Formats: sequence, structure tokens, C-alpha cells
Amino acid sequence: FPRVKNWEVGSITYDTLSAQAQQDGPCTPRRCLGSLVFPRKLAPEQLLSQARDFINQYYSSIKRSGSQAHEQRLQEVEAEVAATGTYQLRESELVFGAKQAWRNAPRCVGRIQWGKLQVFDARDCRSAQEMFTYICNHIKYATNRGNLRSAITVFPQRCPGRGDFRIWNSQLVRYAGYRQQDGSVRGDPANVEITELCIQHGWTPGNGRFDVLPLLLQAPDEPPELFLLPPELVLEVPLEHPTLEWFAALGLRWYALPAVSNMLLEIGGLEFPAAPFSGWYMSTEIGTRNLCDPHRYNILEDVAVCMDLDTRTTSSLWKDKAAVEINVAVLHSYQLAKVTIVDHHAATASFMKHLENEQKARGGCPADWAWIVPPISGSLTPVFHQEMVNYFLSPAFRYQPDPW
Amino acid sequence: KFPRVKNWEVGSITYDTLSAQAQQDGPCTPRRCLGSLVFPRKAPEQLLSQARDFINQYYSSIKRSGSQAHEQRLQEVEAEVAATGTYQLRESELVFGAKQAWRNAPRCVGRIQWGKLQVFDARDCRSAQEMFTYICNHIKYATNRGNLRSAITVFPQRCPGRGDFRIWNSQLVRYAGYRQQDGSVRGDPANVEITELCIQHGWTPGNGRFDVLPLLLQAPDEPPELFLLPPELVLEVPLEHPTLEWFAALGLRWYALPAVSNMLLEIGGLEFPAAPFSGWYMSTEIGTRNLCDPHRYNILEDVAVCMDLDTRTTSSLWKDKAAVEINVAVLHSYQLAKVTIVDHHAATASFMKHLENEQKARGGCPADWAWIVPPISGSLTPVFHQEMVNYFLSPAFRYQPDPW
Ligand code: HEM
Ligand code: HEM
Ligand SMILES: CNCC#Cc1cc(F)cc(CCc2cc(C)cc(N)n2)c1
Ligand SMILES: CNCC#Cc1cc(F)cc(CCc2cc(C)cc(N)n2)c1
Ligand SMILES: C[C@H](O)[C@H](O)[C@H]1CNc2nc(N)[nH]c(=O)c2N1
Ligand SMILES: C[C@H](O)[C@H](O)[C@H]1CNc2nc(N)[nH]c(=O)c2N1
Ligand SMILES: [Cl-]
Ligand SMILES: [Cl-]
Ligand SMILES: [Gd]
Ligand SMILES: [Gd]
Ligand SMILES: [Zn+2]
Ligand SMILES: [Zn+2]
Repeated sequence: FPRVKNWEVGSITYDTLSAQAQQDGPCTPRRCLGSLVFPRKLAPEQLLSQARDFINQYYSSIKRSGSQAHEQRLQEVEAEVAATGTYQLRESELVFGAKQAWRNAPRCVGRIQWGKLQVFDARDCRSAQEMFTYICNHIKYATNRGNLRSAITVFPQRCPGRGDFRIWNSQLVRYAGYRQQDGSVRGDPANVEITELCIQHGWTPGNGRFDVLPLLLQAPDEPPELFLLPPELVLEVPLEHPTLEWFAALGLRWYALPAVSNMLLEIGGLEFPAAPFSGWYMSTEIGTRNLCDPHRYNILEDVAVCMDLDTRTTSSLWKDKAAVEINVAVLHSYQLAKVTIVDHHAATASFMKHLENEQKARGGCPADWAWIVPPISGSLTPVFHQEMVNYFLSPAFRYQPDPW
Repeated sequence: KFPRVKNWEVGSITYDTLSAQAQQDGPCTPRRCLGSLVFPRKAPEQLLSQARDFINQYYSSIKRSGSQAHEQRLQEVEAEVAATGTYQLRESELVFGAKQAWRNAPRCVGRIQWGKLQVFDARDCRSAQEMFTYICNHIKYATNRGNLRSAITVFPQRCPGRGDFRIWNSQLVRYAGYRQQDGSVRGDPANVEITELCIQHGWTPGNGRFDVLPLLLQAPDEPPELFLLPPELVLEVPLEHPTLEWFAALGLRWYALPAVSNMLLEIGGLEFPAAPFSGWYMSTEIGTRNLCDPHRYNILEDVAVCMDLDTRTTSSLWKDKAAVEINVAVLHSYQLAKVTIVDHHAATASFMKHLENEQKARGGCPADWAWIVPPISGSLTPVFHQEMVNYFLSPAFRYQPDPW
């Protein structure tokens, strides 16, 4: 049982949950790959044992493990798989798995919220325009005039044979990525590839730096067809700075809903390739990674020129000074527009509070240090000096290949 | 069969084939990762194969692998372990082995410099008094009036018959930390214990925040003896801010030379428990860690307060703003005083060049992401977006238990 120490207070705990599940990760005694983004790369006899496990702790979590419906719900499942080969989850199991996957996501820092998750059952889906309205209800519910609410909508579980539901966008709201005469980009370069497939399926492009891409949705077998998003529905915040009057004139906006639409939800040994979850942003994701990264909008030196910073030497810390202000403008703009947002300090302190909660409840908590520590001011936040264990529990959100 | 490592800023791909000959195993398993742990751990025949591996290494580097001179040295070493249970490194083998141990140090971002290491051979050392003067000369050569040089002094190897030479101090230069009436700490809280020791070994303590500690030096089988560093040997730097002139009224100072003194150097199976080494500082170690860590000097709030930042709420990002200016003051103070120093932008940039040199040469480079990435402004640096394989090669610097 790993001795996990916190170097700031001195506290000692043991992660006893690290032993309680496996799905083997990347590291071996001869090298750790914890810093890698994808763990390497991406007859149903024990679909039962994955469902045996899930149902077993579902009843553990409501006391009623032991007799009654517990030793009874074990039978409906094994009977269902006996003659069907797959099975259906009771609607509360779906809600409980949906929340457990969140609780288990090692890379997520906002898990203090894991128990407030709105779960839209959409397994009754089978059409493209159908999904699109399920998405569009999600977006309106989650966005909620800028008082954001965690939400996931679960689309039908991939069945043995016959296709999958899949969203071709990384997120519901993504900006345009337009190449040109330079092989360079105006817009967002993370999404250059999907702008390829948007136009390749009938999308007429647009202006430039901030074009909200169209959803590319596909229902089993039938190929993907595009879908446009109502501008009345994609809520967005224009970026301004409380004291640098010129920041607004840079014409920067970012959207409000972080909703990732390409991961695969696994509950009780069923795989849901369409399961968009949605929360609210931590400020650094917008200010530091999305805007400041050299392979994203890369605004850093442009903001530094406007601040009159000495860009002639790295020891001026001009990159650091401008990054902070970019972050200040993000929090400020979202607060003016009354859009839910959290700063990395507030966020990390809540994760520390979560770690304590999980300590008494499950004797531990899987966490990926390199994703929990914010991409600026890391050592200034209480999670930096806190050791962390990373493992794979189920239910969980996983990565999956793209449809090409 | 080797890990694929991606740079995400740029999209570079290589495979770390060097990790295959990892000469010892670490703390991770496929069940769970412990890469963020600070301390993972805490006869003639293996000593033969270790030493065999080093000799092979040493002779490849002088491009004379598998010569008579090479088979002579192998046959010599086993002959001497037969007779005595140990062997002796030739001076050239010692220099190479100290270089490689630096080269292999996965948590050092300074490794671009690994070939330019001044190795002082102190293996003929005899007393704890001789020990003191080998160290003073080390400090003098490495300090070099502010124009810092990298250096290591190797005291005699561990061997059966007598005990170890040991330097008790974690670093050659450290400031005292005094417990208090308030239960608090005056000075550096990282050094309360070594301060407790010095007092009870006769040192009459001061009552400042920046009192340089004496050396507790241990000759084999003797108790440790106290030695005062000559003041004019310890180059110090008063910290000033280039545009916040009230900063100099804080009294803050740091020393020029970081000289790590409590690590074990291991070469071809032989162990040097006393082999202190020194380089120059990266500004973040002083500014962020030593000065801003809440369990260290903890100046952040008092600086932010003087800056007239809004301390009531974190969304103002006061912590980040105070931190950046504390760093700017360190880089400025050290450049004013003509004392070598490197900022985290230059340091991570040269470490990326090292990674590229090291992939062409050895086919990989062991590195601990959580330590390579600076404690502020991570994603502003190019090491953030670089995947890294962590593993342990020999020769090596290892931790060892405190001798008390
Ligand atoms: C409501 C507040 C939330 C916050 C502040 C938050 C924040 C974050 C952050 C900051 C990261 C990774 C760091 C980065 O990529 O920049 C992350 C990752 C993640 N979060 Fe959360 N999130 C929230 C809600 C949710 C919800 C509701 C779910 C699912 C039900 C979720 C699941 C995940 C997953 C799966 C990842 C991993 C992404 C990947 O591996 O690519 N999060 N989250
Ligand atoms: C000359 C410039 C050097 C620089 C700029 C440098 C920088 C650093 C930094 C910043 C860290 C730790 C990161 C942190 O804790 O904040 C580190 C760790 C380390 N360095 Fe270097 N270093 C230098 C020279 C050397 C030399 C000369 C050696 C030995 C020959 C060395 C060996 C090590 C080792 C073993 C560690 C790990 C210490 C531990 O595990 O606790 N470095 N270095
Ligand atoms: C190569 N790595 C780059 C990347 C990435 C990434 C992709 C995504 F689709 C979502 C997020 C952020 C995830 C997130 C999710 C939620 C629910 C909230 C939040 N604040 N961030 C990051
Ligand atoms: C709990 N973790 C906090 C920390 C730390 C730290 C630990 C160490 F053992 C050495 C150094 C300083 C390392 C160093 C050595 C040299 C020679 C140069 C340099 N710039 N830094 C920092
Ligand atoms: C707990 C945490 O992993 C540990 O304190 C490490 C993390 N990485 C670090 N990285 C640097 N550069 N300096 C540090 O002190 C630390 N501390
Ligand atoms: C190479 C590195 O591990 C990788 O880029 C990780 C590191 N930390 C991150 N942190 C955040 N917030 N987002 C990321 O995509 C990453 N990526
Ligand atoms: Cl994003
Ligand atoms: Cl230090
Ligand atoms: Gd101007
Ligand atoms: Gd001033
Ligand atoms: Zn690992
Ligand atoms: Zn620290």
C-alpha cells in the first residue's frame, strides 16, 4: 500500500484503493510513462464479470448489498446476456456509472463536483437529426444562460455487429482552422483537421480566427452529415481586461461550454462511443493552453508587445508577465458576462478537499499529477506538493480512435 | 518494443531505445504509477556484473571497445574483487563515471552541461580535517568570484573495514532554521533538523533569518566534527527588485552556489557516499521554491501585500503576480552581482537541445517530467509539451538515508 506524502503539511496517507482494480496502465518497473498522453495505443465470456463487478458496487453504494434485489439483479443481467449477448442498464445504474466514471477520471481536477451530474438518457436514439436535438438540449441545459451545470447525454451502446454512434468533433463547440498560402493558420490549429472534414462534407467556410465549426454527426453505418449550431445557442464571452484598455481591441473571444464529445464511456463492460460530457472551464485552460500555446492561438508575444514588455531577453520574464494578464482577462471577462468559471487556485484547493473526502470514503483516489497541477503557477497551488497515485478503475472514460 | 515519445508543441516522434538497458528497476507497475513520488525506495558476483558493465561503458566512450586494454581491465577487476572483495577506479574511469552520473540524472534540467564537469579526486583523503579543506577548495573553484563552474569532489569509496565518509549537511551552503517561541521557525524551515544537530554538536547558534550553517563532517568511525565556513568563502547575493524599490527593505538574500552534498554517487558497483557536487542556480529554485513555498520562507503574501494586490480573493491571481516579480528580482539581483544564473526559459530551452543531442548519441534520455518542468509557467516552456520516459541508468546519483 503506497505511502503517499504531502510535502507541504507533512501528512501521510495510504492509497488502499490502488489495489482494488487494474486495467493495466503504461508503467513497468523498468520505466514509467506517466507523462505520456495516450497509454501506448488504442466470444463474450467475461462481459459478465465486468457487469458482475459494476452491479456489485452499485449495491454497495446504497447499503443494500446483501439480499433482496441485489442478489436478484445479478440474475436479470446474466439471463439477458445468456440469450442476447449484450444487456441494458437500469436507468439508475446508468446514472451511477456515469458519475463513477467521473469520480475515477485521474486527469480531472474538478471532481469535487462528481456527485452533481445531470444524466440525459438517450439510448432510445437512432437517427442523426435525433442526436442533434439531444445534443442541442444538452447544450441549452448545460449552458443555462451562463450559470453552467455539469451534464452528460448517453447515446446507444454499440451493439455486437452494426455500427456505432460517433461525434467527429473533439468538443461540441470548436473554432475554425484555416490553412493557406503559408501552410499557416488563422483560427485554431488544433481543429485544422476537422475543418478539413467539415468542408469535405459540404461546409461553406468563413471569415477566420473564430468561426464556430459545424457538428459532424453520424448514426450507425449511414455516413456522417453536417449540422449547424444556432448562434443563439453557442454562448461566448468576449475577452477584455479590467485595466489594459487595448485588450478588448485584440478581438479575442472564447466559448463558454467545455463539452468533450469524442471519448468512450465504459460502464459495466458496455462501451458508449457517443457520450458527450460537459462542465465549466478552469481559467487556465482558456488563458494558458488554448490562447497561449505555441501550437494554438499563440497570442503570447502579441500581448507582450502591447504591454511594452522587453521581449529582447527571456530573463525579463516577459512570457510570464503576459500569461498572467491573459489569465486575468479571462476570469474578468467570464465574470462580467456572468459565465461560470473557476481559477486554478480555487480549483486546486477543491481537489485537495476532494482528496480528503475520497480518503475516508474509498481509501484513496486515482490522480494524474501532470494533469492535476495547473499549467501556470503549479508550485503555488496545494496539489503541487502532494504526491499522487495513478491507476485505472472502472467505470471510466477512455480514449478511442477517430473514424478514419 | 520501445516507447513512442511525442513532442506536442511540434509533433516530433522518436522511440526511447535506451530505456531497454535500464540497469535497475523503479516504483511503477502496470497496475499503478508512482512517478510523482519524491522517494521511490526508502555479493562479489553482482558487484562483478555491475563493474563489468561500467568498464564496457568506459571503453566504448574512448572508442576502444573490445581491445586488449579492455579485456585486460575486465580480467584485472575480477582478480581484485577475488583478492579483496572490491576494486579501484583509475582516475580516467572516475572522471567519466562522474560525468555519466550527471548525464543519467533524470531530474536535472542542467544536463546540457554534463561534459564540462571538473572532477576533484579526493580518494586519498584521510581526516575530517583534510575533508574540510578539499571542500573549501571545491567551493572556491566553483564559486570563482561569481563566474560559477560545475564541479564534484569525490571522497574515498565505501569499503569493508572502515565506515563511510559522510557530509551531514544536505548542501554545502544552507541557512539555519530556528524553532521559536511562537512554535514557528526563524530562517529556512527545510533545515530545522540539521540546525538542531549543529547546536548539540557545539555550534553556538545565531538568531538571523539567513545564518549560514557550519559543516558537520564525518570521517570513518568517528563522530561528526563541526567546521565553520570562512565567511569570505560563501558568496551571497542581496535581493533587490529593479523597479519595486521597497523590495530591498525585506532584507532577503540567497547564496551563489548550490552544492548538493548528501547524495550517493555509484560507479561500476562501487559506492561513494561522500561526493558533493555543485552547479549554478536556475532562478525558479530560489524565487519560487526556496522563497515562496509555504513550508519554506513563505514570502508570497507579504510581497503581494506590499504590491497592493487584492489579497481578499484568488481570482485576482495575486499569488501568480507576486511570484513573477519575486523571480524577476532574483534574476536581476544575480545579474547585478555578476553571479551566474539561468532562467527557466533558457534552461528548458537548452534542455530540449540536450534531449536532441542525447537521442542521436545514446538513443534516448531518461527524464522525470514533474521535475524537469519548472514550478511556475510550465506550459510557457518547451519541456511541458514533451513526453518523457523515466528510468534509472548507472552510473548514478542515488539518495541515501541520513546518517543520524
Ligand atoms: C465541472 C467542473 C469541471 C472542471 C473544472 C473540469 C476540469 C478539467 C481539467 C482542467 C482537465 C484536464 C486539464 C486540461 O485538459 O486542461 C479535465 C479533464 C477531464 N475531465 Fe474534467 N472538468 C469538470 C467537469 C467534468 C465532468 C462533468 C466530466 C465527466 C462527467 C469530466 C471528465 C473529465 C475527463 C474524462 C477528463 C480527461 C480528458 C482527457 O483525458 O483528454 N470533467 N477536467
Ligand atoms: C550547472 C547548472 C545546473 C543546473 C542549472 C541544474 C539544475 C537543476 C534543477 C533545477 C534541479 C531540480 C529541480 C527542482 O528541484 O526545482 C536539479 C536536480 C539535480 N541535479 Fe542539476 N543542475 C546543474 C548542475 C548539476 C550538476 C553539476 C550535477 C552533478 C554532477 C547535477 C545533478 C543533479 C541531480 C542528481 C539532481 C537531482 C537531485 C535530487 O534528486 O534531489 N546538476 N538540477
Ligand atoms: C493533446 N492534448 C490536448 C487536449 C485536450 C483536451 C481535449 C478536450 F476534448 C477537452 C479538454 C479539456 C477537458 C475539460 C473537460 C471538462 C468537462 C471541463 C474542463 N474544464 N475541461 C482538453
Ligand atoms: C521536496 N522537493 C523539493 C526540492 C528540491 C530539491 C531537492 C534536492 F535534493 C536538491 C535541490 C537542488 C538541486 C540542484 C543541484 C545543483 C547542483 C544545481 C541546481 N541548480 N539545483 C532541490
Ligand atoms: C510532490 C511533488 O511531486 C514534489 O514536491 C516535486 C514535484 N516536482 C518538482 N519539480 C521541481 N522543479 N521542483 C520541486 O521541488 C518539485 N517538487
Ligand atoms: C507532454 C505532457 O505530458 C502533455 O503535453 C500533458 C502535460 N500537461 C497537460 N496539462 C494540461 N492542462 N493539458 C494538457 O494537454 C497537458 N498535456
Ligand atoms: Cl478547451
Ligand atoms: Cl536550493
Ligand atoms: Gd504606447
Ligand atoms: Gd518603482
Ligand atoms: Zn509511472
Ligand atoms: Zn516547492
